[PDB]
Amino acid sequence: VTSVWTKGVTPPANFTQGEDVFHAPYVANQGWYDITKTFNGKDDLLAGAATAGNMLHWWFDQNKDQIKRYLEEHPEKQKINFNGEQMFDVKEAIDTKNHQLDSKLFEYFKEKAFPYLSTKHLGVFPDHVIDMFINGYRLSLTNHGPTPVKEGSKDPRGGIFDAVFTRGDQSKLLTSRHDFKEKNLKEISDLIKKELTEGKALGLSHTYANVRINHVINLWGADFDSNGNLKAIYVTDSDSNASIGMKKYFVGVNSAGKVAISAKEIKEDNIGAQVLGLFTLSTGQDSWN
Amino acid sequence: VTSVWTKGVTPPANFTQGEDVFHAPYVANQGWYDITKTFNGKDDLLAGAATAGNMLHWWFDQNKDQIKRYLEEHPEKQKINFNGEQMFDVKEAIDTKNHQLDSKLFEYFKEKAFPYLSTKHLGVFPDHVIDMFINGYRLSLTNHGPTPVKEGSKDPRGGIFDAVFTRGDQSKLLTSRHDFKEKNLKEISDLIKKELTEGKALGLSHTYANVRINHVINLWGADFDSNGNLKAIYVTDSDSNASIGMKKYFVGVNSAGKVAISAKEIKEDNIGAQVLGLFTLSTGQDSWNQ
Repeated sequence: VTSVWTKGVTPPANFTQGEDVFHAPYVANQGWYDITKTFNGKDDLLAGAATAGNMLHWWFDQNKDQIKRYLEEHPEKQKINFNGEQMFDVKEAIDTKNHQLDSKLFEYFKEKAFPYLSTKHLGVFPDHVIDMFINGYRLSLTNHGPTPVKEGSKDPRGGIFDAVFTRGDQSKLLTSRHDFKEKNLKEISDLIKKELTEGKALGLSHTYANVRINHVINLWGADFDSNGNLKAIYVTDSDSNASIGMKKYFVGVNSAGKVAISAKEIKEDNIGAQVLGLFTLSTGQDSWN
Repeated sequence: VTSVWTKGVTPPANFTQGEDVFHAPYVANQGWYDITKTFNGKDDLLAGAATAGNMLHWWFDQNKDQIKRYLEEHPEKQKINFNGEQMFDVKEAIDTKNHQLDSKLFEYFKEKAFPYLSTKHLGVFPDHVIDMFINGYRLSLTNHGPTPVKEGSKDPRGGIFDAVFTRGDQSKLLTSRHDFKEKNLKEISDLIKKELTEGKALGLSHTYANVRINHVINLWGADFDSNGNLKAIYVTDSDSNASIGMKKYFVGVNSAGKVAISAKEIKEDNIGAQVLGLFTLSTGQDSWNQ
């Protein structure tokens, strides 16, 4: 078979077979991330923000210099202050980006940005989160669809890099969302391969045992068969115990052609989780000018 | 019968027996306020913040000169900024305090301070709102008790006058909360009568058709019979439309032995709403003098 990995992401080599899943314990500075939930009451339903978080850490690595230069030109942007209190400092985020349980970026997400969502049985989508943090698109909880590419006031909680990535200009939107509900294996496989080779970071949503019946994770790499159809994917899941890390999921189909994923073979008693959607983040590396 | 009115409040003189209630249409600069919900989805469940708002407007009047000097000496406290965006301007609040529907203080509460609450079936208590706005005490949605008089960081949403009214100092807490549990018609009358006499603004909580079966309103005046027993009260209610204004409520023990209030006399066929508690705000102009 053949495989494709997220740009700048080193395939783990510490993969071991456990009781429930084949995984690779987290290793820092390997290109990938694994933000972990503590279910402190604030991040209980924020896997979407956890997924956006992991994609943002990747994004930091990719634009390491592009960012340092950006801040120098706009020192104002480095921090987010609320009537005297410092809510966030991007450099603190970058310095803690490798921390699973206490990265400053996720801390900002659960504590200051989206504190009440978990209490309202509401989650968030990776793209909205990223669009807010970067472009400053005002994140609205009633927006069931993509970010409406328009001009408008910046969201106080984000817009750190909106001096470069503006609102209302399609060439500055660095994210995308795709529906997989009624797609077959070929369709899903092609889209995912394409995105992974265009150097984008990927987020995958699938059915789950939660109120929303939707859970999102990071998809770092994928294996394709001789015909180019998915056989497995490598993911990071914010719901997992920090000690698990990178997870290997099988990718299969049932007699109705629905695509599902699982930590075990899609063997008729275990049906896995049906895939529902895909989100992406491009570095936009050549737009900082 | 003797009546007792809130300090600085002039009794309405335009009461008219309406369809369902005896009320006095709102007139500005009479000392009392009537912030009114628009039910725009954000203020639908913020009766607690509107009551706090009306109390804070009263507080603006009582401490006008002191606030003027305070803002002069602490320029930075006038505005609340969030990463480049202006969330609030106390002077705009003061300038628009007389408005029932679009006062700037209530706009700030429904739009920026407590927007999410009306989508969480959650309400706020008037004392917590005031403690956050004045002292800067962090408002906790889970705290079902009084504001803990302990030190701590300032809530970014308030602390406007915390250079004077600090956190952690019991002499700087200007609010109080009282429960009418296991209390009788006389203990209640005395408390209210007393709070009103001590020059404080009052908030009254009672049973209501909402998730918590608890709705709060402002208690501006109170009539007492020749024996000193509460007979009626004059309140403003953020759930009433803007044309109502000051409402008169009868007070009395219904057939279940509970003290209640109603827009009509308490009878066998009218048990009214059961009172649950009181909230108060003192001017604190003694701390201004320091």
